[PDB]
Amino acid sequence: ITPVNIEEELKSSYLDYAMSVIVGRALPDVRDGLKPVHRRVLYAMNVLGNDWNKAYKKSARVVGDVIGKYHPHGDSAVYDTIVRMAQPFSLRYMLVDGQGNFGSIDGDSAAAMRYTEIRLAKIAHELMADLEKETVDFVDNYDGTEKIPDVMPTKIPNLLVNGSSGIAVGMATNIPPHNLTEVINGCLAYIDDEDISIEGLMEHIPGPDFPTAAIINGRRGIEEAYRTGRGKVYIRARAEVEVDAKTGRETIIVHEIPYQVNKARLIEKIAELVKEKRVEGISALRDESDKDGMRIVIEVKRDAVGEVVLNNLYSQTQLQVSFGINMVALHHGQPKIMNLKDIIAAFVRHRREVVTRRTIFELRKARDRAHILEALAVALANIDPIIELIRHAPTPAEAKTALVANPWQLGNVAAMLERAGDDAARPEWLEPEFGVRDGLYYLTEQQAQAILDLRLQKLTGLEHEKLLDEYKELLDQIAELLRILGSADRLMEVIREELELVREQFGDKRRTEITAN
Amino acid sequence: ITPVNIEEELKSSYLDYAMSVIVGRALPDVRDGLKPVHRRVLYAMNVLGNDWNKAYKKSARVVGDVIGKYHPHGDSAVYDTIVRMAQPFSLRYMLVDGQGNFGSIDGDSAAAMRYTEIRLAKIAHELMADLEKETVDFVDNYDGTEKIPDVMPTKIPNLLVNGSSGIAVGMATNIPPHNLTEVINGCLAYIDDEDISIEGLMEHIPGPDFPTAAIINGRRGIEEAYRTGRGKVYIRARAEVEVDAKTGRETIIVHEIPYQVNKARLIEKIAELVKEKRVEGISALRDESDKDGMRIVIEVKRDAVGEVVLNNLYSQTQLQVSFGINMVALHHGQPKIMNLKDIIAAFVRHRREVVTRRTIFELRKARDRAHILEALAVALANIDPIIELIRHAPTPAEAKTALVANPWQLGNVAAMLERAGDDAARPEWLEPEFGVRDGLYYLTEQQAQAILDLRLQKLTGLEHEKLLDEYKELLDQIAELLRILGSADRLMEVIREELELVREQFGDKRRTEITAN
Amino acid sequence: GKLADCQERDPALSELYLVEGDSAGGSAKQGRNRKNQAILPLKGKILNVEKARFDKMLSSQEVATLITALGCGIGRDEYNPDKLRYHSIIIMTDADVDGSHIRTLLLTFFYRQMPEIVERGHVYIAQPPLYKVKKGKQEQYIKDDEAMDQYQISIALDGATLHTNASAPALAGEALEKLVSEYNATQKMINRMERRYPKAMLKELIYQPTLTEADLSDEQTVTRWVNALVSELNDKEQHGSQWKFDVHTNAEQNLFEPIVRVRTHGVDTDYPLDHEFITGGEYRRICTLGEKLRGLLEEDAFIERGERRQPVASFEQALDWLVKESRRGLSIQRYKGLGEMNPEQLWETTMDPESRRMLRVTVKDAIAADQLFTTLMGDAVEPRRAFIEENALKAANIDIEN
Amino acid sequence: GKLADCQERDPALSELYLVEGDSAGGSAKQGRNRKNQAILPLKGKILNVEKARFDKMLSSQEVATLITALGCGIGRDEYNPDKLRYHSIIIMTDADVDGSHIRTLLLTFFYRQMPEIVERGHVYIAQPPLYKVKKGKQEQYIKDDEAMDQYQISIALDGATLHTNASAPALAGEALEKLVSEYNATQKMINRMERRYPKAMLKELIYQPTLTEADLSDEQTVTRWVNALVSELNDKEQHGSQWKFDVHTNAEQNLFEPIVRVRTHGVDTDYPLDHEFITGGEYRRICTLGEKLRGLLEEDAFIERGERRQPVASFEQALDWLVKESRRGLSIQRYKGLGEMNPEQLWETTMDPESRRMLRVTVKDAIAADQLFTTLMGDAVEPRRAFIEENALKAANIDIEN
DNA sequence: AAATCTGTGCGGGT
DNA sequence: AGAATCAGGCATAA
DNA sequence: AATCACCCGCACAGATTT
DNA sequence: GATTTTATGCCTGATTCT
Ligand SMILES: CC(C)Oc1c(NC(=O)c2ccc(NC(=O)[C@H](Cc3c[nH]nn3)NC(=O)c3ccc(NC(=O)c4ccc(C#N)cc4)cn3)cn2)ccc(C(=O)Nc2ccc(C(=O)O)cc2)c1O
Ligand SMILES: [Mg+2]
Ligand SMILES: [Mg+2]
Repeated sequence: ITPVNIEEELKSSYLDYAMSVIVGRALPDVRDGLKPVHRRVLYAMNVLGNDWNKAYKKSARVVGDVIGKYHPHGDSAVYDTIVRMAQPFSLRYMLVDGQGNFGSIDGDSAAAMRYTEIRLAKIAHELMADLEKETVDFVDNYDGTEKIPDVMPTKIPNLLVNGSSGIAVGMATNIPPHNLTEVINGCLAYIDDEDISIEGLMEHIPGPDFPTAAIINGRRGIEEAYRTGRGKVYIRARAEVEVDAKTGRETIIVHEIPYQVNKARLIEKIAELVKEKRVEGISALRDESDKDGMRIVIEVKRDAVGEVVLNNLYSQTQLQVSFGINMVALHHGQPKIMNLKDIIAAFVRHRREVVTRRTIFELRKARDRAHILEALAVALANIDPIIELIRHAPTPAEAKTALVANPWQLGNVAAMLERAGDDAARPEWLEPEFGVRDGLYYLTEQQAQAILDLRLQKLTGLEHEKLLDEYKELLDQIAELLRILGSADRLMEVIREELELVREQFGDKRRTEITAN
Repeated sequence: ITPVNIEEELKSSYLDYAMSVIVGRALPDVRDGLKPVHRRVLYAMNVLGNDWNKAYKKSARVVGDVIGKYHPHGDSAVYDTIVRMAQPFSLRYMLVDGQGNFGSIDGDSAAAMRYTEIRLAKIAHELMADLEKETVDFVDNYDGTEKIPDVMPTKIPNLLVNGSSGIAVGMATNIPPHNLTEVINGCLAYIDDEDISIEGLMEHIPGPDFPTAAIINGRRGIEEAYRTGRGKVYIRARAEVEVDAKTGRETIIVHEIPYQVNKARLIEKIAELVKEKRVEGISALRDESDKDGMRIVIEVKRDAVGEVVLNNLYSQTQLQVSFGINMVALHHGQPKIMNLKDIIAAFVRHRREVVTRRTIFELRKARDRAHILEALAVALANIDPIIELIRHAPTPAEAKTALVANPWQLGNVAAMLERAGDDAARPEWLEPEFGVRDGLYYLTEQQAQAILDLRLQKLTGLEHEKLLDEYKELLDQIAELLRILGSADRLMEVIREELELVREQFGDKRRTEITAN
Repeated sequence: GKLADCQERDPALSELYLVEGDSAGGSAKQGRNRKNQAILPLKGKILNVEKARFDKMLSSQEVATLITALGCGIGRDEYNPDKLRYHSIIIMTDADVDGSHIRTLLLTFFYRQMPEIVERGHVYIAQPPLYKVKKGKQEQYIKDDEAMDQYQISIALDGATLHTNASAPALAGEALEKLVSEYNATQKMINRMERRYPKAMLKELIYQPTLTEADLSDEQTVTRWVNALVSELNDKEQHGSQWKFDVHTNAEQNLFEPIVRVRTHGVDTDYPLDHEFITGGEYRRICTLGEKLRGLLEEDAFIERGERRQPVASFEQALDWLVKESRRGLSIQRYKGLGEMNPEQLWETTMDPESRRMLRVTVKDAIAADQLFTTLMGDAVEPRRAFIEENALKAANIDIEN
Repeated sequence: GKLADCQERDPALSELYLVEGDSAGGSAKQGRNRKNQAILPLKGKILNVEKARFDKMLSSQEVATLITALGCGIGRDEYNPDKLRYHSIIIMTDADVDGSHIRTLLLTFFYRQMPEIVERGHVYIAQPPLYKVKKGKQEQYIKDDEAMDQYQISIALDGATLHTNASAPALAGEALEKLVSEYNATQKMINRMERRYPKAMLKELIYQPTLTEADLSDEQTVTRWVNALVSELNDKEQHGSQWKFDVHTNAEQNLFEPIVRVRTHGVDTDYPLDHEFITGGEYRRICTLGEKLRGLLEEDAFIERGERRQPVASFEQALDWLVKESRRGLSIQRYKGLGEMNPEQLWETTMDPESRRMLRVTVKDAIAADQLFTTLMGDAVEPRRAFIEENALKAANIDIEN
């Protein structure tokens, strides 16, 4: 029964909980704007082969696999996380394609796990592009049995595009969505010139762009938020006053509502307000919203004025709301407050790193393949001595030793190697002893083993020409890969081409309208 | 709207339900002694690769897979069925190896699905032995998308050793457990003499053997049950009286209780009986079962004798119980009442059918492999013309046609081809055009394709010898399989060897003791 | 109490539904015509009033809630059918065996406790669909397996199917349809009697001619028929089977005792053929069909399917090919229960007054129905067991052969 | 509800457990000494009494049940610790972060609402195990990760492991154990300083000879030293990085630094091994360990594992091979929570009086504890944020590493 | 003082 | 009249 | 997260009626 | 298939204090 003081236990326990929650649940990552749960869910859905053009799967299967393998937490949290990503009126660009009943704006809730179906969306495959080519680092899961990516090699600026919202211990984060085309234009403008100020950036990015398509009122708050990182904006509903003459009695029609507002609670709140004689001049209220779109009709009293009653609704009801922009994100594993230029610079650096690592991997693979192709061509050039030697071989090992311990005549293939000289395709780890020395090829152990596993089917003419063609194109591929690493300009040109292609594929129009006060 | 008489609708619906339940849920199959739910659960666990020497899997995986794929009913029933097979005190030989809280002998509870783990047991692999060699017939599932076995090709007499219990519409079934070694000895004795009488069988099978190891008090009902199929037995607990001298104190110690009895309910029943003065001579009651064995202690008054109170306990409380043996099972899709000899005969016929089908499948595979090896051996003896022809041809298809075009002289490998027993090693579907003709071999298309995929590694001496060794072994295997199919006496030798091996592997000792009144 | 009442106060234009399960109840509440339709979901199987005592009936929750919803009293000296609510009552249970059991329990309750409601015809039974079939544009719902089979047969001959036998004949519709339907009928006739004979023997006897008992004799005539059948069967096998035969005489006719063995060292020792089988009408109709079903296919034969031709023999494989062609662009779904149907489907398939189909319950004879209720739903095991055994598969083995 | 009481009525031999989760409490109710032990499950997270109001605290459910079970009063003028039931109280929460959070909430409740209970020593904290290891016969529980590492180290060097240098010496245990412990300590020291320098740079220095700054001066042998270091690094480099060296004589002792270009495509200015690095004790202990870990292996060598043998030429390969061999007949179970344990394991690990292991909570200084409670669990965001940032990674930068 | 009546549980299903 | 105090909602965890 | 409150058949205490 | 209350930080409206 060892004693322990209260203060030390309290301090250690609470600091442990606070650090784990700060760097493990709530705040997102600046480089790709995903919390750990989102990254693990996407990786698990990718591993099972749940592509965007294949049959659906039950949500229960995916949730069970995620909980069992990577994420050691409950089931309701993970399923709600999956559900929120599949709703059109929550994210600007959905990451999950769903079939079933995933709730509605009226205030409903999604069905249980064993009734819905899901798969990856087309855009999600852009986030996990080039994942297999050793572009990002891996870390162990909780019990040291699997591997999980540290950060996805994203190709979309996900943080600004989809925003975020989270509550941590001692701090919180809230970032609204944006439009993809504007963000890509801003990124290209930054790449052109690194000394661009906030004024230059705001020309290509006027402001947020919500999914529900309300109106944004005012412009100073947006500038303050982008300059300092904290600000406030006002979202107003799109409403109109229409009168059909005859009796001269007008009506108020509402087509769109602010972001994150329930329609049913709004309508019942208006009903309660008019019940208690707090709003004058409202005779009838009706909801015609179905299928075609959203329409709310308010029929005012005969002697009232539409403008007077309408302007009271914004001040009293929830048709106008206040959104507080507050940017917090993890830079190098510690929280920090960001503004626009920091986010753009971080994204560009991430892309540069990813492209460099991918190019190195491809160069190594090409060199390794060319090494084997050279040996196969040399062996096929002199087939008759090779088979004659093999026929008198007591065992495979003796044949391999005999093949290794002698030179060979290049013959008519050496001319091809005259194009491949200058040590372009020699692997780095290869020693100077091997390879062509004086017009007589030298074989290694691995080349001899590759020769031993040659099929008779490749002795025909067409299979003979295919190897030469493959070698000829591999030389050009290796030259291009070296050229990309040989300078910095080509890297930025490649990045520009990728961004332009993404913009053309996934771009779309604007929804929210910005107006001054 | 169309009228319908009440009598016709009632009769049709109720008869439909009755005929569904009698052959669908309750009664077991005579050959393997498994209800449909047990068969479906075991098959689903087998398909997942959930063997007895690998990591466990969560119960949610198995239950969800079974519900989704094969068994379209509620999940509570399936999970309770899984839990019942994992308890050491319910089945004589457990079929599922569990980890978690699967209940206790008090009949307490079992944890939910997410808090347990399961895998298959070692003995459970004997039921599903030789399932891939086309030994049993498959039928569709409820939506024409999957296949399920109609019966498992069992190797253990599951029905007798594990017993069964079920309730149906208009009839029921109740069969107790048995010992494996005694039943196997009975089967072996039956095989040597098919006219054995029940008195002869009962020498090797004295009677039941429950998991909890009570005492069976009587010997007259067992013979009646084994002779006609209906009977009654009395199960009695194990207890004794001990005296400390000194002041002449007596205590009653209970070690072993009957089958299907709860300890907590028994203790509370005795407590209520002493509290209401219905039992005289009991002072105190205590429980001291801890991790090693069962012990219940009862203290008796000084003016009372242990024997009278003990007999009052036996006659009043649930320490002695009555068990009604009633044997009903499905033979060919109809219920039927059976005795011992019918069950044993059904098991032996099942084994005969399984062994014959397995032998036919093995014979087919051996013939096909020998057919390919003959072509490989013939091709290996004509290396120079083959390589010349392959080199001259421009395309693999033209080379294939050229190879198929002309015959090939056998050469020096003709000694073994002619030593074969005429057409012993010739596949049935092979036409008389091909094969070893008058001094020349004709190649089929598939043989030519096999020749084209030959490696250069096969030209070594050791690889050349290994193919001939394989061919010579295959000839002996084919001869043995033909001999097994030929006579009806070798089959019984095979069956006897298998049964003896099973007895040696899984034999164990007796638990329950039988005594006269 | 899970009861969602309607607005219509007049008890002569209202309706009530007794839905099984909670999911179906929620969907029905979602999709109902709210003016004059009410819902009452049932948790599960309910009490059996035939076996239960009267006192226990009042304590239960399900039957008590049902009695309160109906509004009438219960028991003698309080029941009053005049003061009734919801003049029309619809059961609408699931489409599997458990639904039928619950339907029987509800019918027992209504008949034993409230006879006048059943007699006046206030109890209806709904009939939801089972299969859904889609072909791009044309989609529909199909009830029961027989309708699905008939739909498949009709779709198999949906245009085209001009059978070119030798040079250029053409059944052209009705003849082919009659031949196919009669063949399906004969296949069903074979299937119902499949237990007592092997499938191969019955499938091959149609190809053979009639027995020709007129020229039968103890020597040189009895042997030819059995030998021909055995030779035709042995050379058509895929499972290592074997057919053998022997014949005998009993001073009246020369009888056959064919034998067959497969995947077993036992032997049946007899599949006797005598005057009994030839005297049956099953063999007569089989030979009648076989007279039409002969080797009409020449060296050249094909079926002029729509821009498709499959020249082959063994017309069964041609039927298989036609079935495969029919199913090339067909999609089928089979509902597991009422829950799978969304509210719109439930509204438009069963709850719509102008597109639903139902059945009305009526009593033909009273004493017979009372005896049947006592026999089946009583608490006497032996009469129920005897009744179930009497109508077992032995009663289904009807030897009408038609 | 949710309170399984004990039979003992004297309040000096009872105990109370506060199990987290419903399933863990249900499992614990089975395997407990029913004579003088009680259980009280908690469904999830409980109310924070520091922020909340008195009325809301009284209205809640969990705290009300806890107050009723304890039996004392609540608030001023009613609280009286004399009438205390269950003289010993045990927490026994889960073994992850949320368990620690619930523990902190419970401690806040006990200290703020009932000081004398904490001061007199009626509160205990339980410590359930984390790993279970079985090796056929041996079976034992291991707590946390450090003890698992110690058990792994002991098992790896358990029997045999008589390392052979050239022909047949025998280290035989304790010398090898000391070498392994020292190497693991140096590895742990290296792992916690990857921020400042690469891992490979520190790894390479152990094999190379000592820099010997005393006799270096300005001999220009630093050029050869850095050249050899860079050549060794680039010889076995397998990540595409490149290394260069630079030297200068800005002071009496010549200084040098490498320039490394890594996969990121950005190059650090330098990583100078300046005067502080050479004078630091870290480099001295690294050289001390490397002195025994030079090329001690001759041309021929092997490791003498029990009934096994394998040629080796490096210490890391030997350690990895020994670890791989030792993990053959070993089985490990890792508990995700208290719900994974059957009742017998709970009894023999946490509830048995003769083999459990607990901690007693006491108070050192009242004012410090009160200030800490107010700072952390209060309702003022800024002091809590400042306190968390103070003890962040910046204050975790301990230069001792020993 | 013999003869009916009344509850409880075992294992797969709504 | 204008400060100080009280509730509800947004997104991942017991 | 284990529990609701009924169907089906057989066998045996304890409680009422002839 | 259908069951229930808390932590964590920042914004608002509604309501109570000198
Ligand atoms: C079953 C399903 C979820 O998933 C699967 C699984 N599942 C698993 O493999 C699985 C998942 C999780 C676990 N988890 C654990 O073992 C731990 C153990 C433990 C011990 N101590 N703590 N935790 N538990 C938890 O993590 C945990 C923790 C906390 C929890 N709650 C709370 O804190 C709580 C919440 C709220 C309040 C309040 N107010 C209070 C408390 C809960 N759980 C193990 N196994 C597998 C397969 C499937 C599947 O394929 N189904 C399927 C496919 C197709 C079809 C078809 O064709 O129709 C049909 C079916 C599936 O759906
Ligand atoms: Mg159903
Ligand atoms: Mg946990």
